[PDB]
Amino acid sequence: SSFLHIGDIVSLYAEGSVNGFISTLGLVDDRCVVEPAAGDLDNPPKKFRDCLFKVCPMNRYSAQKQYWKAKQDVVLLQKLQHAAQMEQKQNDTENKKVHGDVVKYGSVIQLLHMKSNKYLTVNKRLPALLEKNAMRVTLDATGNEGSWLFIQPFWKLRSNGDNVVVGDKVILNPVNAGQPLHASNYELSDNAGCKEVNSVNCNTSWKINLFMQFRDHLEEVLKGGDVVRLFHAEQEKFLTCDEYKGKLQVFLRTTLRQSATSATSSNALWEVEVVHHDPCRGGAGHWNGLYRFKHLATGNYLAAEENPIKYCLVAVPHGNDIASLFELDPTTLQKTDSFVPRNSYVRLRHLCTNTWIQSTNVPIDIEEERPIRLMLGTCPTKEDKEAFAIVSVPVSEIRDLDFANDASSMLASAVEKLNEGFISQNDRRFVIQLLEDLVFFVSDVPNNGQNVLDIMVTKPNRERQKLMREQNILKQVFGILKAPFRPLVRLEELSDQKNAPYQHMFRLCYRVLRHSQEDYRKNQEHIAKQFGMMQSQIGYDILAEDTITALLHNNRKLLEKHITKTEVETFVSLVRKNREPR
Amino acid sequence: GKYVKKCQDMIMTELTNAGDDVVVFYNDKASLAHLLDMMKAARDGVEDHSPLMYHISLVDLLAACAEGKNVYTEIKCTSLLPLEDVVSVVTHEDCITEVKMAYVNFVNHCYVDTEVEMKEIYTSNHIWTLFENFTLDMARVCSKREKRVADPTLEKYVLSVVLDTINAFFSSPFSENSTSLQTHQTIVVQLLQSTTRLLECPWLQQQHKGSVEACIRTLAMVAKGRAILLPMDLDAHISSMLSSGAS
Ligand SMILES: O=P(O)(O)O[C@@H]1[C@H](O)[C@H](O)[C@@H](OP(=O)(O)O)[C@H](OP(=O)(O)O)[C@H]1O
Repeated sequence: SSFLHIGDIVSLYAEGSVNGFISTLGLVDDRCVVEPAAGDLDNPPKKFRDCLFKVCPMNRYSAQKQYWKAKQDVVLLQKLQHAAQMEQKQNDTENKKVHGDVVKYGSVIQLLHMKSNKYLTVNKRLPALLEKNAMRVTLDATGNEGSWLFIQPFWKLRSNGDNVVVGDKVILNPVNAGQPLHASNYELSDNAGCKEVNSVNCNTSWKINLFMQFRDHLEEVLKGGDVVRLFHAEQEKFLTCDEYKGKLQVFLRTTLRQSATSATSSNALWEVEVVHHDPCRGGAGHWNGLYRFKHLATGNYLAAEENPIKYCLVAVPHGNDIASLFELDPTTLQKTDSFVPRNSYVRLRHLCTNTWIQSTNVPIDIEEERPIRLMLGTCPTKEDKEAFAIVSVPVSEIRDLDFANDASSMLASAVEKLNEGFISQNDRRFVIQLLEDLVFFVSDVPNNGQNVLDIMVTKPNRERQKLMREQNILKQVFGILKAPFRPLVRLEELSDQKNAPYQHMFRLCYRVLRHSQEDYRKNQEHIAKQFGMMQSQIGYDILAEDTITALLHNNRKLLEKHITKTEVETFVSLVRKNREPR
Repeated sequence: GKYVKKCQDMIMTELTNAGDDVVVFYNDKASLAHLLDMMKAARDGVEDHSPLMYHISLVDLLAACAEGKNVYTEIKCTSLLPLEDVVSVVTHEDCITEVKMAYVNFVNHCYVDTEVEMKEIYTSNHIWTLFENFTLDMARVCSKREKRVADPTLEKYVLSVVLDTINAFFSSPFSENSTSLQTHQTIVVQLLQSTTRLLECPWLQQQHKGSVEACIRTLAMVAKGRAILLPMDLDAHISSMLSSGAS
């Protein structure tokens, strides 16, 4: 047991009518709900990253509120902006100075969503979406006076002006709304099993479970839940996990680049998990503590299993077995049991069977010419050359990967719905909106109401395009394009007003396809592999023409291979039919 | 129009330490039966100096003493009369308007409007039984007005204390976390319906109209989301009420 301190990252568990952790829906949705079926304290949910909150102290928003009110006088506006910036800097300085101070009962604290980086707030001028009599709670990127939340004891043992201890139920009262947060039983129609959270008088209590301590939250030391990359020095290659032939496999991918450090892929990102007595406690890993490795995209954990070398490295779905456990033997001297510093050479050891990890040149994908996947077995003895270096990862990559994974999930759901031969109007609207956000993300242009069908991007983002290619988002787009026709929709019937939303959906999909292959050979080839299906839609008002023309004209080889008498004849026929200069 | 806390305190202490001589409550089964018999014999009305009048006056005095959002007197008042006896006497098939008024006022000023949280109220079916009786009284008023013959005392009871208690129960900070609301949706819906019908009558006065509108607004606000929806036939007039309130 320990006292609560400002800056600690803890998990909130609802107690009362509905029991569960606070989670946030997919995409940029700011709604906060509770999923009792997702998991419990004994068995935390698999997507536990969404149930982590950081405690922050009082933040002043008077200048920011005044500036926002004024915006909704150029010199006055500039002065207000300067005042808001100064207030933000002062708040940051205060947070830095007061960091680590103990939290006292009856004080004012704020909850920040680490995954979303949005402060929870209660809006006093609008009601909740479902429970009209209740009051709405939402996540705001910048926050407001609603972020302030008094903390009060739930039992009679404690009183005002007392230290807060881990594993205790507390009541959060907004300063403005002044109503304890309630996990309303009202189920969300959009997502089954999700219970909305609002602000209304009730008896619900939020248990506080400590996960990461302010002292152990230092970025200079490796901590559980942090994502990094493991690099091999001798092989000059990166470890990765991918679905080679329908089965997930872990391999040391070979790179033909002239700079090994630049051979970075999202699927090669790994996360470190610390083992503690409390399953929900991660803390910071010590040099004498057990460690686990997790895949930031597939979610499987690294492990070693009997090799058909005696043991080979693979990925497992759950970490509830000693196989996933691993230890990091330092290559150099260490400060006794001090926390592991980030970006330090280490050697992986498998304690389940007491075998030492090693690297071998035997490919795992010998079936394909010039294999890239390389086997990573284990040796009974220890080799000093098998040292893996840690590389940090910016938060932008994590955010992009999470968004891509969520979008791929919804696109797979949409493809399944389309293949079923029936899609609801609401589902179609959701799919169209998702394609809109995907177009905006690929174009990397702010959403200002401009016609996305004619959106113009000055400089393509190579990292985003690589993320789309490797995450199979383009495959999902192709499946969406091919599903209605395969029926649900027909090319000849697109002219009818009924299928107009479907026409716009195909339009958005083709825009996505065009925007992911701008001056990128790999994406261009990946899309061109479906040249037959792309040409099958030629002529119809879907703008397959512009995408095909751009893709094939950007590359000489693709134009030489693909264009033939048939394509020219089709173009001549369609221009005769329409007689348009385009 | 002001409350003397010290006078209330001394009155409460004097009544408690005086004994059963000054305060008489028909909480016992035999005492409850005697109260029932005397109430039945008083169908025409309540006599000026009958023991029923004394009991009603005592209950009113206790309710007034408990008023003022205090803690010294309210705890003792609640201890003297538990909710079970209030439900037993008020919910009995046979009753009189004056006793209902007195007990409802006592509940409102000693249980619903308590300054200190009490778990036994918002975690029991006593007040829900009370609310079903309130709905029954509203239906009785509506039926009586259907025949153009109604008792003014019953209308006053439904208008003055019934609405106040309903508003207090659904407008207190400690009631925002009621755990039995979801299982008791129907009753609250019924209440809303009843209130709507009571507002549909033309004889309602301007002050009564405003009070009923405020009560309906509070009920709707508490009825926004509780895993419940407003029936379309019932919502037909609720939409107009909301439009008028917005104006
Ligand atoms: O400079 P170019 O002509 O584009 O060629 C690059 C490189 O030579 C490889 O083809 C490939 O790396 P891998 O062999 O490691 O896949 C990379 O794609 P990538 O960004 O998808 O790695 C290409 O962009």
